[PDB]
Amino acid sequence: SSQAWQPGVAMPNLYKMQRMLLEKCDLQNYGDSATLPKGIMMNVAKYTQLCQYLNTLTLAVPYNMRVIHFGAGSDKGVAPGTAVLRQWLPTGTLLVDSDLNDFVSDADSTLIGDCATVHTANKWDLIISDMYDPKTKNVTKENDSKEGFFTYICGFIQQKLALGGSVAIKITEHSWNADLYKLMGHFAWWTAFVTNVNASSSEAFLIGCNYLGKPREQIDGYVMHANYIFWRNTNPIQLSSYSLFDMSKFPLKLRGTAVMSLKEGQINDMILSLLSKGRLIIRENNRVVISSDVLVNN
Amino acid sequence: AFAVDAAKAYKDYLASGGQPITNCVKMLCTHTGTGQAITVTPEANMDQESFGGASCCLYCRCHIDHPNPKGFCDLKGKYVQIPTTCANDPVGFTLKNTVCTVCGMWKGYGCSCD
Ligand SMILES: C[n+]1cn([C@@H]2O[C@H](COP(=O)(O)OP(=O)(O)OP(=O)(O)OC[C@H]3O[C@@H](n4cnc5c(N)ncnc54)[C@H](O)[C@@H]3O)[C@@H](O)[C@H]2O)c2nc(N)[nH]c(=O)c21
Ligand SMILES: C[S@@+](CC[C@H](N)C(=O)[O-])C[C@H]1O[C@@H](n2cnc3c(N)ncnc32)[C@H](O)[C@@H]1O
Ligand SMILES: Nc1ncnc2c1ncn2[C@@H]1O[C@H](CO)[C@@H](O)[C@H]1O
Ligand SMILES: [Zn+2]
Ligand SMILES: [Zn+2]
Repeated sequence: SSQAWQPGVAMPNLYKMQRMLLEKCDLQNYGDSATLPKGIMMNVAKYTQLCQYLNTLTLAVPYNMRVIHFGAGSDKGVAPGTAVLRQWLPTGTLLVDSDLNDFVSDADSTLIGDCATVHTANKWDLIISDMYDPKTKNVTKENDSKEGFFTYICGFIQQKLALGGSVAIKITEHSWNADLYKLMGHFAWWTAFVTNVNASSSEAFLIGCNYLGKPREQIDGYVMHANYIFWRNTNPIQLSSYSLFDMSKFPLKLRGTAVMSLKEGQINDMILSLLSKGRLIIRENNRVVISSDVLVNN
Repeated sequence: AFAVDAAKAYKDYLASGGQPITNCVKMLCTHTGTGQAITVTPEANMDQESFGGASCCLYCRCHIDHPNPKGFCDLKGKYVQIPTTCANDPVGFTLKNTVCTVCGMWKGYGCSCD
């Protein structure tokens, strides 16, 4: 009802609990476009609504927060979503972005190359991915779980996301991965979030809120993607730009969340409860050092 | 002594009726900000638009060296406020205009020290 005044719509809990078979996604409003404010790019609007929704969750926000953003380049050669993330995040937050193709960015550091080439010494408090393979468009066969950059993202989260950290990873009807839904069960909570400005697309951000580093819930990713599509198929979302007009409470709250080093041995129920509530980040607090592997040939 | 002069070439291109650089990244904001020129977060007032700084920098956009002993960029990682009446060409506005060293407003579009 009041849905059109929200930044978007999160998949309701009851849909996550279903056991649906995967069907073709057929949206009532497919192809329709929101009316954006004058001179605002779709990707600025979309990232603004994602950050507006992330403001409602218990994200951990330490001093010297570290955020990495994959799929940050555009066909325009600039990085609108990075500009939004930099606007939203506390001043001084270290933001690294990356894409296959060259682009100009406001991030503190940018790596150009296939995501599989990206390595980082440090862990991260927030991972955002907008990666999407143009070839996903060439649908021949049945819609099966995809590998490619999703394989990398799953490994990257498990190896490099701090406990208590969060993720938002873009999926669509055909661009999705079963193991990534499975990994949503390793967070204190998760959802699939659809921006109101892009409500006519099967796009969603799969959001994992406060990473626990082990399964809290066993999720079957084939079934969960089917549940997501069933929700989309049966719940038309009205395109809306409304939330773009009120930016007065936009910046992420500076919570100053504690960061601690803890070994495998010391993560008990007490610690898991703090991680779960967005009150703790566990990782080293050394320098941030990243690199991209370069294949040399002739 | 040879050096590409991107700044002049762009001024020359504009003067002969060329279309300004597009795809400067305009931010959503309150438009109730300080109105200063180059800031850590969008600060547009009612008379301005805020843009992602890298996207409004000629040197960043043309993939060329920034013109100064160490290749430092004034705009990248920051937000630039552009008067609405000039927001059709943010790159040209930043090229042609100067920031007041004292109050941080644009000379001629906000700075009132003189
Ligand atoms: C959801 N859906 C999918 N299809 C069909 O299935 C194909 C693959 O479906 P998809 O997984 O790509 O999802 P969808 O079409 O909803 O994605 P969309 O184009 O809205 O793209 C979502 C986001 O992905 C990114 N993206 C899309 N194309 C590109 C690209 N070429 N390059 C980079 N990013 C891209 C952008 O971020 C974009 O906003 C579609 O191209 C279409 O033939 C549909 N057909 C009907 N008739 N009705 C539907 O509801 C429907
Ligand atoms: C929808 S576009 C990103 C738009 C961008 N987030 C913005 O803010 O406008 C998807 C991006 O994912 C990138 N991408 C796709 N597969 C990738 C991969 N394997 N490695 C790195 N980037 C990849 C593309 O090059 C492309 O620029
Ligand atoms: N991590 C979270 N941060 C904030 N609100 C949450 C979170 N998890 C769940 N919610 C709320 O509880 C519901 C799922 O429990 C959501 O639909 C919302 O009402
Ligand atoms: Zn520059
Ligand atoms: Zn002045």
